[PDB]
Amino acid sequence: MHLPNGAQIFVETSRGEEIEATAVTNEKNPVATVASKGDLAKGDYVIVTQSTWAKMVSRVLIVTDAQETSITLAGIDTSDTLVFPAGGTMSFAKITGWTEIPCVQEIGQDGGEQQYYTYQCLSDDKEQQIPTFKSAISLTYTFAHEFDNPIYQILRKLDSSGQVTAVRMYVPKASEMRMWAGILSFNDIPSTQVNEMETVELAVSLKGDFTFISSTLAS
Amino acid sequence: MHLPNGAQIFVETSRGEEIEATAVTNEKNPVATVASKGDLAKGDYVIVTQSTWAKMVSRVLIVTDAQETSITLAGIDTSDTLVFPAGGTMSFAKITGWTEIPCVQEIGQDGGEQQYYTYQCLSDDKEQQIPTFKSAISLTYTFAHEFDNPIYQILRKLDSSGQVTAVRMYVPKASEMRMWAGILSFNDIPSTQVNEMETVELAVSLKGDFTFISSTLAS
Amino acid sequence: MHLPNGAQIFVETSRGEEIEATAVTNEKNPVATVASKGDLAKGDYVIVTQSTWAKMVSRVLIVTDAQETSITLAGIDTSDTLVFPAGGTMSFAKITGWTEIPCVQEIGQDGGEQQYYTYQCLSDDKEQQIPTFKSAISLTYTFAHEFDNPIYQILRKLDSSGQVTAVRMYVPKASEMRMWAGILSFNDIPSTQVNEMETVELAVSLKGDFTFISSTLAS
Amino acid sequence: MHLPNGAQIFVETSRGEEIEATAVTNEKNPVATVASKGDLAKGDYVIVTQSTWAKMVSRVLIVTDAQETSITLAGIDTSDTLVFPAGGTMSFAKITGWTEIPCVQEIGQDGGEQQYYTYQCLSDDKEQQIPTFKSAISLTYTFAHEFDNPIYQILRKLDSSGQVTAVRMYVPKASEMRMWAGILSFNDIPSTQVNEMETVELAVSLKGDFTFISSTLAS
Amino acid sequence: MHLPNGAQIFVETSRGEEIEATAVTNEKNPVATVASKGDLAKGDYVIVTQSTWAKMVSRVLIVTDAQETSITLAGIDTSDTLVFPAGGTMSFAKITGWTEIPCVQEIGQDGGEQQYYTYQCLSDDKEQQIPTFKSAISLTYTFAHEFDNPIYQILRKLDSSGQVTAVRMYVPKASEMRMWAGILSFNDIPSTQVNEMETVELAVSLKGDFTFISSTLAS
Amino acid sequence: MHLPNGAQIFVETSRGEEIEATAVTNEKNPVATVASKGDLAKGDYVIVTQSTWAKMVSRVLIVTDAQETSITLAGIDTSDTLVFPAGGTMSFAKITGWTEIPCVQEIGQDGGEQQYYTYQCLSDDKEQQIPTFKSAISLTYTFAHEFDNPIYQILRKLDSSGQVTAVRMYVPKASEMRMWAGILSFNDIPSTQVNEMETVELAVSLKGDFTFISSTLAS
Amino acid sequence: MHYELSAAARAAFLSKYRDFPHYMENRNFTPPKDGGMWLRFNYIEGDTLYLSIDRKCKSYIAIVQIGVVFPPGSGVDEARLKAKEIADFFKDGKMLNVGYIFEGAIVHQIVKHESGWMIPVRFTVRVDTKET
Amino acid sequence: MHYELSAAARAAFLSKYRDFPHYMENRNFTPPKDGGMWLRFNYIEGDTLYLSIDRKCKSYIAIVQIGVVFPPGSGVDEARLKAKEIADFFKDGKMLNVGYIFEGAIVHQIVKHESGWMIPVRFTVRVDTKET
Amino acid sequence: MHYELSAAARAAFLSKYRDFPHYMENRNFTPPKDGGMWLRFNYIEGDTLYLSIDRKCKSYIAIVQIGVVFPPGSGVDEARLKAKEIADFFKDGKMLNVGYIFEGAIVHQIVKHESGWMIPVRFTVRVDTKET
Amino acid sequence: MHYELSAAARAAFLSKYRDFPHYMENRNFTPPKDGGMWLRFNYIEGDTLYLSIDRKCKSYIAIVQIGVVFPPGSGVDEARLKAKEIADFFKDGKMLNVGYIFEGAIVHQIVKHESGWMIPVRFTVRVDTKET
Amino acid sequence: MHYELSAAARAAFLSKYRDFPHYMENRNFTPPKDGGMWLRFNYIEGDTLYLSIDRKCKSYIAIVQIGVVFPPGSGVDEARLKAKEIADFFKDGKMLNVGYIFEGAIVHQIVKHESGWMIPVRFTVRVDTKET
Repeated sequence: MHLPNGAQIFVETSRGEEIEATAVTNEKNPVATVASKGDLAKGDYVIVTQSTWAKMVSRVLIVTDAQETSITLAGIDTSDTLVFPAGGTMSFAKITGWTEIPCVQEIGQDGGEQQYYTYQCLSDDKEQQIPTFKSAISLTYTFAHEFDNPIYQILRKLDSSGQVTAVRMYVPKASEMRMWAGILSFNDIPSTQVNEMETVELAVSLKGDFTFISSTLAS
Repeated sequence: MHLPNGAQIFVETSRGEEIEATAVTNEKNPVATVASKGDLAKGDYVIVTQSTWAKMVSRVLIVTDAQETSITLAGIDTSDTLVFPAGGTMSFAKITGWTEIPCVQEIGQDGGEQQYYTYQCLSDDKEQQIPTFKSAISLTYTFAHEFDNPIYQILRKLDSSGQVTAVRMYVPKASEMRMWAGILSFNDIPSTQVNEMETVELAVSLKGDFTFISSTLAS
Repeated sequence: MHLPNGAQIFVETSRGEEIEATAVTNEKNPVATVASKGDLAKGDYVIVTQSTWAKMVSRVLIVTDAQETSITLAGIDTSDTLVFPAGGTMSFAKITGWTEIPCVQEIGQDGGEQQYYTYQCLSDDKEQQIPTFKSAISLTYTFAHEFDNPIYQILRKLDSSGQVTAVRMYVPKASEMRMWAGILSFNDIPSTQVNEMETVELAVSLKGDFTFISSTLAS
Repeated sequence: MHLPNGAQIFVETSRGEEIEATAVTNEKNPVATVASKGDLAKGDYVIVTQSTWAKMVSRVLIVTDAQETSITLAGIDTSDTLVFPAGGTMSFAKITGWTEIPCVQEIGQDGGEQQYYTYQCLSDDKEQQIPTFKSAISLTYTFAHEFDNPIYQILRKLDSSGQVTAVRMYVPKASEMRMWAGILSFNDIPSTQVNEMETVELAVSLKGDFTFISSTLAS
Repeated sequence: MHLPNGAQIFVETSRGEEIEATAVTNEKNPVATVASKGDLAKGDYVIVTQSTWAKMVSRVLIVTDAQETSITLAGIDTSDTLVFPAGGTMSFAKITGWTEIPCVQEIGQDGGEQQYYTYQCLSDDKEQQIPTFKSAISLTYTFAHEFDNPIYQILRKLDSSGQVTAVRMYVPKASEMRMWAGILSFNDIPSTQVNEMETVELAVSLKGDFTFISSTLAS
Repeated sequence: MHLPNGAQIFVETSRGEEIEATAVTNEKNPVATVASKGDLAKGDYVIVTQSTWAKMVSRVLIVTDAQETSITLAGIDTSDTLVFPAGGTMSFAKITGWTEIPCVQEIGQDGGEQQYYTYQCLSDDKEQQIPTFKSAISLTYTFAHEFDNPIYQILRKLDSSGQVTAVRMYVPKASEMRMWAGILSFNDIPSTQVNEMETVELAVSLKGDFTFISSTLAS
Repeated sequence: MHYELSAAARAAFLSKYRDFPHYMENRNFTPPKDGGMWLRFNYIEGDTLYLSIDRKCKSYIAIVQIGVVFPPGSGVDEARLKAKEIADFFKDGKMLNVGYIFEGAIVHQIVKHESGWMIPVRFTVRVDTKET
Repeated sequence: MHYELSAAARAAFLSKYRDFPHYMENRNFTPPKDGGMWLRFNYIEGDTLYLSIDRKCKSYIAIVQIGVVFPPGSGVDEARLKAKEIADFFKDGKMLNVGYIFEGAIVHQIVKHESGWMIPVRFTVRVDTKET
Repeated sequence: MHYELSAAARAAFLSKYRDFPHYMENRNFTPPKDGGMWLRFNYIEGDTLYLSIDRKCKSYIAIVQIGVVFPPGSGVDEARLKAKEIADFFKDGKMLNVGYIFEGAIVHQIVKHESGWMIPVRFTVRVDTKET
Repeated sequence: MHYELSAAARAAFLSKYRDFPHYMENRNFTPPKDGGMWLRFNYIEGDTLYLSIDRKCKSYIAIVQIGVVFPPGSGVDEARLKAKEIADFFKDGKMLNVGYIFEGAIVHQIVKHESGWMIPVRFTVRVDTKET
Repeated sequence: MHYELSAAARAAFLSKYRDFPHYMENRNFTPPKDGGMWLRFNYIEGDTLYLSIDRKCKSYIAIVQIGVVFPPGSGVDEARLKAKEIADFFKDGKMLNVGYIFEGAIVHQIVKHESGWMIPVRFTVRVDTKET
């Protein structure tokens, strides 16, 4: 029960060395075994690049506990076992830094309308429909245009590469954190009109699922 | 002739063991024979899971009188015998608990526009049509988004399972109470916009028919 | 040149035993021969279920004069002979009662726009078009939702049976009386909104043609 | 350069015996030879039913001079000879009476948009089009509904017959007369609403071309 | 940088005897050799009916200097040589008179939107397009209807003939003066409504190109 | 974060002799070797007509340093080497002069919305989309119509030839400066209405991509 | 036809309330000596609508207002009861001898003055006419 | 062209009611000593419309208002009747010497003053012109 | 059905606040000698809506305003306490014995004076009826 | 609940500007003898919104007005600087102990008087509540 | 950032017209003895716009009004010439040392008073700020 004003946007800029996990258990808060400590620490995000489990791939997780061999990740529930067969191995990297877009004018989205399959049986008369797949979700952002902004080069090279990038969005009023990753696209044609600011647009597709983490737990 | 302000919403959360009924007679207020009384008492709702009577299946009924062998169900009329041939077997369960969604902003729906079959005969010149089946019905709800609320997991697991679930709507001004059951769909994409509340979406399909009973009689 | 304010609407509820007429002549006010008087009296409405003459089938008429053998029907003109060849026998019942809908919010209609057929000839240049059949007529009725209304059972049973029903409309201001028959369609899903009435839907198809008569003559 | 306020509409109701004309010449006011004077007099309209000349079929003309053998028609120009070859025979009737519609609310029309044929040649680049046939013309009229109006049967039988009927319209301000012939179509379902008049729709197609004459010359 | 109010429109009504030309040179202001002077003098418009050069067909030009053998034309530039090959011949007439339409309500036009061709190549990723031909041009005019207007007959017979005609426009504010030619179309069904003037519709297509000259030079 | 008011538009009118560059390296500011400087100097624009590198073709660049043999270009980044294989040769001309369109009213654009490829696999249920190519871009310009403006014939010949032309945009507030090239389209149909100015249309397609350089660097 | 509208409205109201103290237009009337309630009569002219295109079938709309006055310090419930009775008498669809009530029985908010209070009741009558 | 229209309308009204006491534009007139009804004459100027794009064909609109006054305490029926005959006489579509009645026979609401009451009757007239 | 609604509103408010000083319609009331807070009672007549086309089912809306007055120089939080308690007692959905509260517990801005301040609480009541 | 909003606003304002002379609601206050600038606290009440269909989640919106006054002829820049200090303190999104600032720090045009000038600054507080 | 915009506008204006007699806000000033023309300086606060969702980038709009006053009975052409010169100097796109002229050089209607006439000239200045 809150107003979404005051939110902020951040985007992934550089990722560390790939880290391989050999086995992870299933529970409310998953914990996995890692070959080495590496450079992991308290409260730094990770992106999973590929794994045996189909649902968990392309997801942003937050580290909970760190030890020499045990790493604890929260943000995903693994209580169910049939959907999460045992003996799965993880593979993820870490996000070294973050960058923040200048002040953003509006936020828009599209899709999400659930589809239905309509079937009529000759035995009955009333027609009944069943739910089906969901439409794709695309997040588009618009913000002030700047000639010398240093993030423009980052966005251009990210668009050229097409590599999957993590996006962070923080809400102060409700104190949640939204984690998701997708393909980024950028537009560099100014919206030129008369007697108002001119903008450029940025769109983010979706590759995984939204995960929400408490701000205090995150930091 | 009443205003629908002040209505309330409840959703099924847990059901008891399946109870098999051997035979039910046909009249204004049906009564059925049960092997064991079990945990049934006065004023508990039941969902019908499968029965020979095609129109009767996938419905929520309310108990009227309970005995060791006889259970009276009200809300459905079985006066007609051609649509309800005698010697039909009955099988149902009992709903244990309920949960109410936080305050609902708008309620939406679609369908019900009866289609027609239009035929033109060469003998005559005026064109006449015939009524035909009715379109599918879907119910859409809107309510405030909240992360810490518990029913989010219940809604996610109901969507994952796809199992039929009962819904209760209570209207105080008209003293009415509507029963129906269907498939659930939960949307977890907050609608972020400047200077108004952000909400989420819940959709309910339909598998049976609406039943209208007296709230005072039910409880 | 009259207002439709204060109009009232009635629907057929019960019909008497079928009455067969063996001989009827053609004139401004036709008179038919009946085997027995029956319960026919002054100013009681009749519905024709089937007859040799094609046009007047499925029509509502009003009696004018009653005798032990001769019955007078007014509302349709039978002066023409080519459309109404002699040796026609009638078959009609008597509407025993009527019921009226609670207060009706709005009345809408659709169809009736006459179609036209276009022929272009190579001999000339300007194109000319020819009238064709007219689209079907459907009438939709709206009235406030209720739970205890006893007419609901009649409406549902008529919808299930699919029998042709007579519909009557009375306009007090200009003192006419409209008559027609068709098939009924009923919806019992209330239109829930915030801070106004909630209503249900009733629709009537059309099988015959409108007949206009004076209420003073009717009663 | 005038206002069409106060205009009036009249429609043919009955035609006299067929009148045959043996020879007519071509000039600005055609003069024709008729076997007998008949009942023709000064200032009575005629409608042509069929003739050798293709252009002037289904046209309304006004008499200028009447003699025992020579009749004079005004309203159509016959100066040219290639389009109106000599040796043509006329066949027309005389309209006996006229009827006027009750007070008419709104007048509408549709059609007349000139179609074009677009051709592109590889020799050039700019595309040019050529004029072609026009769309058919329809005139729509609306007026207050009345049950006791004696012209309702006349309109019904005219619609049933489909016979081509002459229409006249009088404009007092411009002192002109527009006359034409076409097919009539009538609608008898009132447009019921709240707190305004309910009307019916009368539409007329076209079979010939418009004719304009002076009111002083006519009478 | 001017306002188009106060403009006037004239239309070709009659042309003189056809005049042949033997040879013309190419320059800024063309000069052509003619067999005879004819009736040509200063400041009279000419229309070319057919010529070797494809670009200049159906063009309206103005005479600049007249001699017994040499006629100078202004309005078309012939500096280019590859598009205007040498040894070109002319064939034009002289426009005798002009007529003006009564006071005109609205001036409208459509078409001219240049089309594009989009081709996508597998070697590249961005899509680029190439311009193509332009759509046709049609000009429409609306002016007050009048019974006794004599120019109606001229428009009627010009529409019947379908001959190519010139139209002229004079704008006083900018001292410019437009000339072009095309095919005509007239509509004689007024648009009657309540409490305003009534009009008819005139349309002209485009067969050539616009010519722009100084009005002072013209006269 | 700036206002585009006061911006200016220029279009290329004439180019010089073609100049060939034998080899150019890849870095932040590329440097190329040429046989002779030609007439190049500090801070003048160049257009590249054809080159080995696929994307740099049809681009507007600015020189940074000039020598007898070495030329330095800015506006395109050549930090990457896989997109710029070494040993490439350039071929570019020098724009001699520029023209300024009279004062322009509006500026509009269309396209740029990227397409998506939606794929659904039987293995999963949620649908995901991937980016695809971007739509073509067309710039539309509107400015006051002038009959004696000497830019008109230059625009006409450019449109007729179809030669690719450079377009220059200068924005004072942001100290930015835009460069691009495309095909020009001119519309010479004055949009005449009542009591406001009348304009013509100029449109520019796109074949390269936008380049931004600082105004102080430009001059 | 506008004279007959006022005539019929006066006829109906006067037949209903002959004996009650009442005031009509432009007649010198004095309030009752004891200060009891009295009725006020007014007539308001509405616009006339042109329906057809030939300007022959016309309509006339009129607004009729009845005011109930009462002394200060004597309560309001009897006045509200009287207004309710007036509204009950003036039902919608009632047929006057020359026209009919278009919509009626409306009670507006009380106007208050330091010398006495007044409650207005307003309704409308309509006549559709034909010319030849 | 606005002078001749006013002259013609004034001439028509004056020829109809020459004998009855009346008041014209900007001439000193004293009301009748007895206090009987007398008529008031007024003229209102309307806008002029440019119809075409060449600004040659135009139109002129005028509004005419007439008033009936009556002393207080004499009722309203005589005045309403008089207004009724005035409205009947000034019917729609009548042709004047230079122009014609665009829309006529309107009666508006009564303006009340403690010294005497007034009822207005208003209509409109029109002329169409083309200047070459 | 307008008299009953006012009677019911008066009954409810008065039964809740028998003892505390208050002022009602058209009754000569004097403020308390001490000058402490007292309540004001007002009734505002809203429009009446015709629901159907046959002119038989109707609704009545009314506005009830209660004003809390208090002396100058004594603060405002006591008045705000009284206001919140009034609003809490008059919640939405409460069913009066003739009608029901359409929408309740609205507090508007304080009107300020040099002799004594007043803060209003306004809500609305509704009754729906079917004439048979 | 509406009292808590005013209480929280008073707490924050009074804690920030204890020492500075200021005027509270409905308290007899005398200006400083030297005529130096003093603060004027004021409270404006807005509407209350019913969000849902069960009439259970509500919103309260209030307007808070702070006015600065300064003697004539002493300049205006220092008053502007003080108002900027106030606005910067009352920044957007601040979490009040009961509600929160919907939007703050808006300065409006100066009002001019011949005895002393005044600059108003205005913001709004909001509370969303769920009723159980 | 509103102090600096006013300071910049004042600095530019007085740098251009230091010598010519003028009046500026909230300072007691006497008109010239000989009755010649003099300048007036005014400052009007616009609105403050919140651009982004996070409320970090804002904009401030201000309106500057300069009036030229001249004695009655002395004509208008010299005043018009002076106003034209002022408008020509204060053209669009000029860059101040803090903000910039959004749009300028507008001349409005003459206000007439029997003691002396005035011609206004109005333009607007803008600042776009980003707080980190």
